[PDB]
Amino acid sequence: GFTMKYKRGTGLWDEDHVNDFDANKYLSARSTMRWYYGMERLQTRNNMNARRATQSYNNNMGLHHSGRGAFERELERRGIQVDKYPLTTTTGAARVAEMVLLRRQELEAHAKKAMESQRQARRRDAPSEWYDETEGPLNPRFLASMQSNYTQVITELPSSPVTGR
Amino acid sequence: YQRGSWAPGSKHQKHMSLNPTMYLYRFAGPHGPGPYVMKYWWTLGCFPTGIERPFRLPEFLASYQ
Amino acid sequence: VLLTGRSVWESPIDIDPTCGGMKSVPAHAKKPKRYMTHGLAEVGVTDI
Amino acid sequence: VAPWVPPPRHDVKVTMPPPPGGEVGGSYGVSTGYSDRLARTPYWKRMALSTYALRMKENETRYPMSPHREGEYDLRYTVT
Amino acid sequence: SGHNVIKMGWMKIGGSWKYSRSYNDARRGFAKGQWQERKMTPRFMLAPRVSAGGPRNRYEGKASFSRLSLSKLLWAVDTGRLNPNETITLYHLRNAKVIADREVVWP
Amino acid sequence: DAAWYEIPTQFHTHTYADGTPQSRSASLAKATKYIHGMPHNMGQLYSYHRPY
Amino acid sequence: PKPAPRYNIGLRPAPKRQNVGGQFLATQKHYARELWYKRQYYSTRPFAIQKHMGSTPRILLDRTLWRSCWLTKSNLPDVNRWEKVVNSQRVTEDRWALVEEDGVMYQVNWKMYCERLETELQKAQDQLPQYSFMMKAVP
Amino acid sequence: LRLPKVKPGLLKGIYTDEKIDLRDRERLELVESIRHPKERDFYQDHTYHNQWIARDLESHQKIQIAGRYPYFSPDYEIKPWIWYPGDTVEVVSGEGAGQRGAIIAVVKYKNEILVQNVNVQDVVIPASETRPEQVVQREHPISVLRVRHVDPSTNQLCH
Amino acid sequence: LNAPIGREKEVQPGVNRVVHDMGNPYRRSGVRSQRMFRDAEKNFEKYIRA
Amino acid sequence: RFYRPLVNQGINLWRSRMGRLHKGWTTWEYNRDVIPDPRPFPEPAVNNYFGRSRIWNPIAGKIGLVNRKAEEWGWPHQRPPPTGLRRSPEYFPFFFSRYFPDVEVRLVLDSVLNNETTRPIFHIPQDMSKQELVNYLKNIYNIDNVVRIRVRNMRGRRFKNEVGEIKSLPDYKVAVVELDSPVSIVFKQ
Amino acid sequence: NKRVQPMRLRATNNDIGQASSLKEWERSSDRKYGAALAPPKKRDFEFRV
Amino acid sequence: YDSRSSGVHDVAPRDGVDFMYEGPQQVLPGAHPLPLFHPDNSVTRPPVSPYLPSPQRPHPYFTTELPELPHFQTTRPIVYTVGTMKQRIVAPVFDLANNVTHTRELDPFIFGFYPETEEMAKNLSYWLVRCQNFSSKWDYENREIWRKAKKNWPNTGMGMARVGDRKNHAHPWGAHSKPVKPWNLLMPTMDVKTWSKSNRMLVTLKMLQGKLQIVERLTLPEPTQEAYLQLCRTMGWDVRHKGGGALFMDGGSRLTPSSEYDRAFFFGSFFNGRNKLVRPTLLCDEPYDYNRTSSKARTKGPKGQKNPIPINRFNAYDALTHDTLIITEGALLQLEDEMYTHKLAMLPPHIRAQLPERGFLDSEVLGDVPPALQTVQMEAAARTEEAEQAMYAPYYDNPYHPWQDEGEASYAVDAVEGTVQRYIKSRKTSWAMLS
RNA sequence: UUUAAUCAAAGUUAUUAUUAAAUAAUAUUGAUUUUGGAUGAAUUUAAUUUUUAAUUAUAUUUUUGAAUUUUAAUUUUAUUAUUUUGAUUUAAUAUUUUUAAAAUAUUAUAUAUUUUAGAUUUAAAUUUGUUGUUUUAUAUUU
RNA sequence: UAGAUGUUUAAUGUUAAUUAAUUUAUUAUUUUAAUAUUUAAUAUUUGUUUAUACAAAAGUAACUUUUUUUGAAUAUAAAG
Repeated sequence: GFTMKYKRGTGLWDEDHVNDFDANKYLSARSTMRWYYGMERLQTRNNMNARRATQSYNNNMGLHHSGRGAFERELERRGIQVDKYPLTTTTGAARVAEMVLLRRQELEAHAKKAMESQRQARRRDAPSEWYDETEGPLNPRFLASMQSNYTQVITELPSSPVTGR
Repeated sequence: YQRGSWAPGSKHQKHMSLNPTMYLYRFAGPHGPGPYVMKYWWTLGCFPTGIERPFRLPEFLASYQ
Repeated sequence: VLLTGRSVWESPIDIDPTCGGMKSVPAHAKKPKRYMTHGLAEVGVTDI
Repeated sequence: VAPWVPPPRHDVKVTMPPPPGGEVGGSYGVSTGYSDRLARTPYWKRMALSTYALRMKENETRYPMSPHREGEYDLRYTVT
Repeated sequence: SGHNVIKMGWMKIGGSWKYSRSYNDARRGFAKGQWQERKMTPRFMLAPRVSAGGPRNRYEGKASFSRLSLSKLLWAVDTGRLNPNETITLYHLRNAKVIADREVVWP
Repeated sequence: DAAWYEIPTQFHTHTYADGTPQSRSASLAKATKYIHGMPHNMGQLYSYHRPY
Repeated sequence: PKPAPRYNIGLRPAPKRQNVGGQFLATQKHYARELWYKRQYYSTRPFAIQKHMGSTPRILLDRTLWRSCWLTKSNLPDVNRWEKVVNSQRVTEDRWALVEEDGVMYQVNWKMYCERLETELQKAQDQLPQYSFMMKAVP
Repeated sequence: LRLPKVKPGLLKGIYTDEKIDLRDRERLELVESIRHPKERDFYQDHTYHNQWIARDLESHQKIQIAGRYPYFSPDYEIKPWIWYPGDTVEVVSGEGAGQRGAIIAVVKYKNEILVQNVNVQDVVIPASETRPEQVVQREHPISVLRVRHVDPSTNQLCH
Repeated sequence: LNAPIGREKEVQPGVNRVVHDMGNPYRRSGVRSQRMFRDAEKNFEKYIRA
Repeated sequence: RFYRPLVNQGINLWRSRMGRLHKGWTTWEYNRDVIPDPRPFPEPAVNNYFGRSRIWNPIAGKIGLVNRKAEEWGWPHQRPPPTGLRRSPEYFPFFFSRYFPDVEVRLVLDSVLNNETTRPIFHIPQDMSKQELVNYLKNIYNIDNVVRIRVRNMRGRRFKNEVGEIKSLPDYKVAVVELDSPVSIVFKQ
Repeated sequence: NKRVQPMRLRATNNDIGQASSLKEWERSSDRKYGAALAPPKKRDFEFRV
Repeated sequence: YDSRSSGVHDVAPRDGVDFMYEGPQQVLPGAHPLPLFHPDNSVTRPPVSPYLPSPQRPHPYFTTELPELPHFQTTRPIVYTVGTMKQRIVAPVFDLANNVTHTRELDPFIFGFYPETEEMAKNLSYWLVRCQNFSSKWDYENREIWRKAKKNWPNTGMGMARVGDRKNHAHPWGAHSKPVKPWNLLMPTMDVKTWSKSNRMLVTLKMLQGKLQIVERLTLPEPTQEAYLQLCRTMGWDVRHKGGGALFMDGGSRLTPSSEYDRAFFFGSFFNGRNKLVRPTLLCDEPYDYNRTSSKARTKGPKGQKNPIPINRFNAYDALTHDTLIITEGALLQLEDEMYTHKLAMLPPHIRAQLPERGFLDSEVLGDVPPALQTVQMEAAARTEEAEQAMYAPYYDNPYHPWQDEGEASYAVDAVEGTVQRYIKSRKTSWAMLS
């Protein structure tokens, strides 16, 4: 009946507008793949039947499988374009995805060079007031990460509090 | 009619209208085959009602095998 | 096989896993092909 | 059993499928027409055996009327 | 986790049912509806009904507008939802979320 | 994924270790007589309902 | 959004069909106890066997049930062992017993602790001048 | 799993030195005579209902017969067969975890193995009036699910 | 019976004990569900080794 | 939408008039459309009895032919044999019968042991008549001193295996062939 | 639900609106905004049955 | 109660594990003057944070630019709201080599929304019921038992009970008259108000505890599972099944945001432990239900919203069953973008009227600002849409220039037909609507 | 040999299993062996009706005597469904069960706590001139 | 002793984030279907003596090797 067919294949990802009422608050790592291969399946398994339908249906109504008939077969021969708005196609939008992927790979390349500048500019060896713990102690399992910034050993705090010098 | 339970090995009286029995001479009770239904199991071969089936296996794995 | 300790490869008994079921199965029976099947068979996930 | 299932009623066209029965003399009950010979015939073939002048002459429409039953509505496009 | 035995109050499960007669009637959905009052005839049987349609019969075509306060409008042009430069119509109100769309019914 | 068996392992085999289907079903019924009956290796059965 | 009907929060098992409860409260299935080990109302709780009622188990030992019944051939492979989980590793140490001492309790091998009793008792009785003899099924 | 498990007659409590079951076959003349001569039991030779109908087994009966002969399932063997006579294999788990011994024979349809000196038991040989009761030690078929191969170089686990 | 990924010797000690595998619940299912999970014990080793 | 029937009579409560009876069984609720099972449950069409009164089912099956199709000629693949050949003594299944008979004439060793008997006894299949047997002794064993052949169509012997599953030995026939000469068997003694 | 009030006797415009104003109805162009209360569309003059 | 007065503890110590009490000078394992069910120190659940959470410093992070590493700003400017923390939240982002490259502000709207329990409950209460197999909750009914229809005995003359057609719950074959079928249950509804608001107060609690950590990239250099488990040892993600594990919101790098994961990581992200991987958004779709009135009586599945939240979103059950939250900087940008138009409409008017001054409302469409850094997919769709901005030129139905002629129309009412028609230079351009 | 007679039963049993139920949208001339057998009518189930086809609203309106709401995007995906992971996940889990353990108060009659006495409606429902109606329960476990 | 003026269950309980002593608060008087009593030291059973005709339907708990005819095929015991 009415079930909103105009929303099924209209999600951003492939997991929305689909009743997965059979969920489980802990899906094992084997049972998460299957949930992805599942939600990934009933979008192709869904339409790959609605394509087989409408192509096998035109073959029986006497048209081109795509939906073209006699007239819109001639126009393409005359050189006239037949459809009003030719929407960007597979080779079109799977080519734009090679733009915003290629400048970012070049923007993220040069960002290596701009990060090294503003990181080898302000490159102290004694940390500033952030090295205080007059309020709250420090996380020694984190100091192992700031250590690669300076040379002076931040990874050694005395058992007494650190005034932050 | 039907004073006890509905199983064939029940305890009180019954009737053949409500709970029509098959006439089973002697079958095994709920606690196992007593020494009366085994006098057949070693002579007749199977329990005398005919309905039960003679699983003579673990004796065959006792003697022959 | 226990007494001597010999080897045996093919089962000595012709089991019928149908128990007289194939008397009702046409000799041309063979399962169809199902596309886009569900399960992690086509992807052998030895990692998890 | 049936040796030689009979063919459809009026498959005279080469591209469009035959009209439903009754219209051409048969049993009412379907609003479509399906020529298995037409479908199994591929596209490059179905377009081969015709010309543009002819394709526009069997795609021909009579929508408010029937092309076979004179004075009768198109029982392909009726409710039943 | 209790039983609202009428005329007796909340009662424990497993409690006393001796005094829950009319409660076993309400649960069964069975409605006597004070029908033992045969003697006193209610306004129902004696109320002349005007208007073979009804007192407020909203027949098709009846021009029953949905009320929009004017003070709700002047509050949304200084809040900033409505631009007083432009001819304010029904499209903005719906889009400025001034009024919901459940309010708007013909006319 | 054609790997999934297109003839079920539950179906009684062709019984033809030669390498070809032996009469398909036709002949399992002839050899199921050999199953519902008694096999050839069969030695002394133990039960008290015995053939002779 | 009317708040969610979390009756049995999780993760206590489901109720059993009271005279009270919403149309949404999912009770337990008819003819199915809610406390699995309470078959017989006075059934004592099992020792180290908790049926993983719930989602797929994170770590599943061999002595814990999961859509199954108990089976000494599969739920307990070697009774001389005792499987644990140390650092998320299903390790199987030795089984012991809390035998007695001068006033301390020190663990000794649970296979060795039972080799004595199987013998020290069997060697206790056989040197008792009797002849115990039960004849079963007197007609 | 909580308290020790010893011989079933010692802490259980009813300790007999010789149990006798009278429902056996050997003791038939002992019971068939103990009961009175006035206790007549009919259907000694013929049963009442028709017994040549085919019938199933008790619920508990199958449960015992399915565990004994599991290979009657379709394709009980191990999908590739990698265990062969003469292989160099070590056990892994269960009884005697870690012994090394070469296969001598394989029972393929059962997913098990006969391996030298591992899981050896005494195959008693009951005999008729000619030979006395003979006992023979003999290692036993062990499942291939609990053995792995001795790699001729690394001598470790190796599929 | 737990300690961070480096302090793995300092647990409550035990007796003769050998880590069998990780209790991946699918070890119970048929061998084709144990042909998966084959290397998941190998891979997990060097994750807790420093 | 369907709108459920309604059963709360009160202020209106006048089903006596327009109210058509809706006590008519509630088809809408059971709408799960998969047939229930017939209350007198038809047994499986397999014959369970196995004793000496095992009758033969006359009703002609369906898959029976569809397997005897593929066993005289590959049915779904190979084309049907022309009927002139199909209904001929050269139709292979009949061809392999006039030149490759397949019978089993099992003489009971018990009959002619150390004794001397002029009437041996044969466990011949049930299809073989009296004449068909004499022509089988005279042509294959060259025994050509038969006088009269009797027939005792005996049903095969039942038994139950160790588990207790009913089995049977294929039916046979007992043909007391009256020989002309006393024949015995010299059991080595 | 102590929250809600009694459903009124006669319909109100918010009830006639909220009924067909849910998300699930957002595309039901006809019958939206109380089309069943307006006078009908002037039907075609070449209309026939 | 207080039965079992003896026989609990054997009156003896254990061998080498029992210690008597020395005195009040030494400290026992576990003792703490607060009721803690999951007792944790900074060794078992070590928070990955500069400082250690405290009542003094409002959050275990920098509240001021440390000048020994560059400072990044958020993508969208930050305005403080009701539940915001009202203080800067500068969080050092990390590198896959377990370093601290740069420091970055965090939007107080998302990461500084001070938590409340009466709302994170609605997040959990929703999950514990949504994350639930309904179809398993199927029991038989009275009318599915297949028994005789007649009273199984005449109710009077028999010495039995007054019962007919015994197929009821009292019997070991009957079933409940009103049993629990799947479609009777409830999938609760959950709008965008109380989903976002709940979720944003969970990524704040994950900060206030110190279990928050922004990461540059989450790509594995190769799609194996070794590179995953090795990535956690160096970066320090205890992900063993028992020890507390990480939660991986994934959105790609800073310059290359991507709503979908990285096939390298996605394939290596599968490991049987306390690891999760969620979509890089906190908002969710608007709840609808079509079978709201049992209209489709062939349906299976609970009453209520027929648009449930997919399991791989960020919820409140795996927000706490996985202790460490691991956000990528690509995920950050998307959170600040989708929540942007949300925090602005949630401001008072007098304050919403100052945003166009403070550079909050620089519309990438009116050209008043170059286009902001957008997700790889959502920019791809902006290059497509910009590309075809020309094909609608010759038609009067153009969507970018709609109603080109609303200045020359000359509306004319006629009283023979019910028509108000408009003419564009004496030529009728209205369209009689077809039926 | 004397027992004056009486008085008690508490708290454990082997050896074998993977089946049910709901869920999944990819089959289909009837489940239980070889038709007719004359070469022929055995083996026929068809007809414009809520039908193995199963319907997103609260308004109006027929006697207000109960009835009840319209394409959602036109071959687009609410579709009648199982598989080389014990198919998947959830929910449920059992007999053949065959097992089995001990000397305190009294001794001329009123009912357990041992100082010896004292103390007694079996419950539930039913009965609102019957609280005291005239039914129900052997006990055990589910 | 003890909150209070007396009828809407208490629970992270081996964290359904656990792994060797949980010693899990848990049971509906009756309508259920299984067992166990009590009637029960019981009622009823209890096998030393009578007079022989054939079909069919009826069963087939059932076996057969042993003489069916000079008919080819078929079938020769048994309840209600």
